[PDB]
Amino acid sequence: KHKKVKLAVLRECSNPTCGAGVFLANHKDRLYCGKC
Amino acid sequence: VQTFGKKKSATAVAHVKAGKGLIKVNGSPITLVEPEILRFKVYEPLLLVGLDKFSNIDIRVRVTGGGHVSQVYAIRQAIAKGLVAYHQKYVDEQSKNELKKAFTSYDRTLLIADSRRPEPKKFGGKGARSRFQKSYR
Amino acid sequence: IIKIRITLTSTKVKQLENVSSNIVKNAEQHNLVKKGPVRLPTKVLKISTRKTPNGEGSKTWETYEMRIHKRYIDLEAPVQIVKRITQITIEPGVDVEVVV
Amino acid sequence: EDRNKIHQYLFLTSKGYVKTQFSWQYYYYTLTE
Amino acid sequence: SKKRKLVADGVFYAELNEFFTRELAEEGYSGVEIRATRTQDVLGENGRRINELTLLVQKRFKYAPGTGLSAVAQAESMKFKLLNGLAIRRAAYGVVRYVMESGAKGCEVVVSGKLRAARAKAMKFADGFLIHSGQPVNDFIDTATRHVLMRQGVLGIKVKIMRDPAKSRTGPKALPDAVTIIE
Amino acid sequence: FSHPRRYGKGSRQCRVCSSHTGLIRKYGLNICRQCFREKANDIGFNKFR
RNA sequence: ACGGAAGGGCACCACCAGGAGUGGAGCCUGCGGCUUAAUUUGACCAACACGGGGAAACUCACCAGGUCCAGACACAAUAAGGAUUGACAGAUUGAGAGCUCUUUCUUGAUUUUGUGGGUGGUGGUGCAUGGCCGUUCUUAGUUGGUGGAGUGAUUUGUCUGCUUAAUUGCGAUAACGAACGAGACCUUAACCUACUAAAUAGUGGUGCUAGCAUUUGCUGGUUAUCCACUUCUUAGAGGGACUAUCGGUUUCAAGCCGAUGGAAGUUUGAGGCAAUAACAGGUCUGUGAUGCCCUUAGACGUUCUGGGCCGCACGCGCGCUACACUGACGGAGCCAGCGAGUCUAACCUUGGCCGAGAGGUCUUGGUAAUCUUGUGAAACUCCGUCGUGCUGGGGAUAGAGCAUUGUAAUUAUUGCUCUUCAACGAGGAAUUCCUAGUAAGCGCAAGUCAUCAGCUUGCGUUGAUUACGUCCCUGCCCUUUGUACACACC
Ligand SMILES: [Mg+2]
Ligand SMILES: [Zn+2]
Ligand SMILES: [Zn+2]
Repeated sequence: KHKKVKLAVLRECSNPTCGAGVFLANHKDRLYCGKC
Repeated sequence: VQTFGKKKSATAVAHVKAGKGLIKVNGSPITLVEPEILRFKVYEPLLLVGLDKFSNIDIRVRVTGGGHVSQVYAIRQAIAKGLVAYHQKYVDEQSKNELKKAFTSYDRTLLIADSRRPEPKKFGGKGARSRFQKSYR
Repeated sequence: IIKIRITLTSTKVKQLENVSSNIVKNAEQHNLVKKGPVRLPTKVLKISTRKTPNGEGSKTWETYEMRIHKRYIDLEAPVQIVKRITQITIEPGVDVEVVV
Repeated sequence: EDRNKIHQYLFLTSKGYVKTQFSWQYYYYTLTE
Repeated sequence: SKKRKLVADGVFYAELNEFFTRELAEEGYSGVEIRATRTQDVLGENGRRINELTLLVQKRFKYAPGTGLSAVAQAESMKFKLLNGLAIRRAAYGVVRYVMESGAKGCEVVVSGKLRAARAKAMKFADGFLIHSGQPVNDFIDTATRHVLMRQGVLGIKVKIMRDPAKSRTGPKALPDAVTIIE
Repeated sequence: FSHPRRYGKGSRQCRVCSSHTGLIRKYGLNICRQCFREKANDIGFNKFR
């Protein structure tokens, strides 16, 4: 039932193949990228 | 010269040659075929016509294919038929004829291979002709 | 001239023999030396099964049989005769294999 | 792209142009005019 | 191996037969050689259909790109006749009479199923000479079993032909029991 | 997502009906006992005795 | 067509005369009953080791939980600022499952929700069906042409009587000549000092022959050690049996009975195929065979976790062990046949190594007449002890430990060693199968198998008694007969 809130109009990690648009969510000690 | 003989599935091949009264069965002498009751069944195709009656012939037979008594019957048929062939080709046709007469007067499928073959077993029951059992009611 | 072994396997006896027997004449017409055609025993692929798709009726089993027959010949022929004898034998239904 | 891969391997089956048979469990497909 | 190899060849033959019968039904398929009641749509638009079928069979079987009187044929034709619409009894009668005048020495068509709702009956049409059964039925008889899928129910159609032993052109040329002398 | 089924009836099925029962895993058939009986003569299995 | 009508005939799905059993015990197993969350369902001579169903994941269709869409194709919705999907940080369910949530991030015109519509079902309906099988049928029947009898529907032919497995045939005869089915056909198991060809089989003459004996002779290894052969084996064309000959019985004959010959004289033994038709026989729980309905995103679709089908006051059937001296236990002798087996890889395993055993280890041979495999099997023979006993037959019953199969042996898979030797001391009324390589005893291979047989399908070793028939019973067929039945006794 994941709703995926609309996310209305708005750093970086390893694996530099990402196109500099993978700004993370800074909850705590977030060294874990959203990709993997 | 060479003959073969069978009773149910065991085939025995016997070579008879001009030699000195040596009759083997599987490498052992005829005194030690060892069914321990058919030691005279194997003696029969030699004791029938004469006591020894042969010191000039050598018969070596090799038998495989069946069971103990089946192989005994196979060898006792094969050596008798080898003797018949040896007399037919070398010794005399008359002599072959009078020994065939004795073989047929004591016929024990000695000269003719027994045609009794195991009949195929059919579905629905152990054994060819006996069927499984039903009680139903 | 090289030595070869020709193997024929099939289920159709008519074509199997029609091939294994013209091979002998194909060799003799060129006057070759060969060991005769050897018939390795026919093996039956008999398999029993239950006739009905369910469990009613008297227990009746029916067997299906697939008889596979197969021969082998030794020959001595040059590469040209080898390719000729492997090219004429394209009879559909008999598997032919040539080893050197 | 996850669909473009198959769309380009060929050279949805109900829009048209694609005849599908089963024919012993292998999902045969043919493209037609 | 050899037994496994030829078993694989046999199941591959069955695969070819089933696939070709399902796909090439519209062209009047009879059996894999391929054999169709007309040998013109086999080529089609100068080879398009056969090239497509070769491509499909290669893709399936991992193959290299470069390496009238038939019982099944008449059965599928009469299936098409029933499916696209014609009286069932009339269709069976037409099929049997056609096979009869096409030189075949005997025909039998059995149609079973829900013609009209009932307890499903079996209606038959048998003409000429037929022997069933023995070895000579494998020798000279062609049999086909077909499932007709109409909008209501399924009809089982069995078509059996006793082909003329005289015009055999292979194997025995007469009946096993045929005894004829000259004087 | 999917637990291993590298053995057993979850691994093997009839290539025709996909039935896990009646499978003939002999001679390289991998085909059901009922599909076998139906389409048997097309494989080469004849009835002789 | 049916009859709670009669008469013939046939059948070890009947008997006579017998053999071996089952029913009496334990246990494997299926069915009924009982409760459980379910102990899944179908089937009641022709159900009950049957559903090739020997159920730990899957099988499974059941119960309790957990996901997911793999809801085709249209329609409209910020969805061209975004529709959806996934996601680590954490509680959360076994689940490292973003099931959900605290929470903000990737890509972005595939999706989600509506709106139909669907797709699948081991969901029901086999009183809607197809196919297929079983039964009627380990029987035998059915049909037209010409003619005859009938106004006719129809009938005769298709039969009194004999003979056959047989509507097989003789014979009698208003029938004659025929057709399908039965026979015929084919498969196989017998033979063939005849043909064809064989280090993918076998046998003999030579050197590689170590033993014994030494005038040379017996077993003898030498798998690329030469030659030839096909008698033994293999498989292709073919031959043989057709009841042949002779006696007798035979209505007149079909046939049958004895002896001889024969390879085999009961269709040569055994099967495959098997008609005109009917069953409210079984299967929708094999089929991507299928009419109708149900379900459809809290699913009856798929999938995962655990159980379950095995369960125990009880009843029934098919079976193995069985109850002992024709025996048990040890050595000892060593004889099969059907077959199965991995080139996309872990199958049959040989020979060494370890282990008492199970089992593991180095390999090796085999894609196969080559290697397992000569299946060095059991039963059995021989030699010893046991002494006639619930014992030393039985290993039922549980515990302890030892390993492999299995991601999983708990609800003993199985094997192994030890420990108790329990019921069974020959089985009531009853009751099953069976007539010579068959009964029975014995084991082998194959299907299910990642592992397990007591099941089945084939195979072979040892190989009897009784009779060579009858209608006493049982079953069915035919004929006659009654019918107010014709949807045909539901
Ligand atoms: Mg009549
Ligand atoms: Zn990244
Ligand atoms: Zn199948």
